[PDB]
Amino acid sequence: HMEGLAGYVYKAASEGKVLTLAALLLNRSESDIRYLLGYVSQQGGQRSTPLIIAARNGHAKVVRLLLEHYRVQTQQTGTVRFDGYVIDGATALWCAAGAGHFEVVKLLVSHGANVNHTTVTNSTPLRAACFDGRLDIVKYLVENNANISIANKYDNTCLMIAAYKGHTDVVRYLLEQRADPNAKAHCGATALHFAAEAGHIDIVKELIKWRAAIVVNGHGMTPLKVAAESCKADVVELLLSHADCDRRSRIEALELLGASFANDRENYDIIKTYHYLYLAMLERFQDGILEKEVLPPIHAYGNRTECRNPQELESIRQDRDALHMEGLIVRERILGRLLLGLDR
Repeated sequence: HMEGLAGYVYKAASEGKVLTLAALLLNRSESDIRYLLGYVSQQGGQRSTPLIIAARNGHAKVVRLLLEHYRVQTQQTGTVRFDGYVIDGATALWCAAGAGHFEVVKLLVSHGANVNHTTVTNSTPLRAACFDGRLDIVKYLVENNANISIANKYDNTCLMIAAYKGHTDVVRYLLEQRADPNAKAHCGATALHFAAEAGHIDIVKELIKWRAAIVVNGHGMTPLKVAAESCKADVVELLLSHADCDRRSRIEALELLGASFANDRENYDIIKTYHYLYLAMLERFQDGILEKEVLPPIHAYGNRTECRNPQELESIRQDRDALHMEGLIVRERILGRLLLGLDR
């Protein structure tokens, strides 16, 4: 039984016991150190080589040993367990970058591991390290020719996942490295969409600073409408502060923002509801006008209709009932998810 010996070796690698591993592989036949260091054994559903899981668990001494002395190849791919599910066709360098083991990454890059290997989902190592928010790993790979352009299966860039996750420090680094702020996913979303839904106000500032374009979603959502719908009001004020559809869409955002303060118990603030709906209402009546193409009264909302004149809306600064309804009609009139590729 030799596969048993391959199992002892694997247990050593994943546990970091670099001395007990060193004894295992010492005085072996070349056909054997090759079999032993290649045997892809399963720790559950996780198919991995001793190099891979050693790098994944962060045992830099076990990695240095397998590389410096036993000439193991840095192209071995396996399926590794991250955050509960399994990720397929991951190299050792990918697991290290995704787990934040810097020394192991510098070890692997040093020994020539492809910095632009791609997971079955087309996830570069640089991508997995932006999901982590480890800037020093991101910098290191970007410096060692990690291509910032390689997006995943759903065309979701490193700059996107870094912005969706909140890591403002690496969004700046990616932008500084001239990362395209105006890339799109399958759905049409840009990095500004993901930063806006989640409410990352410093990131939204960074994207704008780097000439991020206000683009229409495939679904018809500008980052203003996502910020509005997601009730991230402080983000809307920042996006309203720049060149954006002088009035027509500038009001759409205000009404959807005010409506979205009534369509959830997360915010449910009816003072904020009136505040934005009425400011939107004043904005329509400026010239000699942007009239409301109000829809027929919905059978659900009794017989209520959308206020078309400020006085019609001024009559409901009280009566939080006829605002709740007003909140639901205003949302339904403007609207009637696209968050798929946001994993490692």
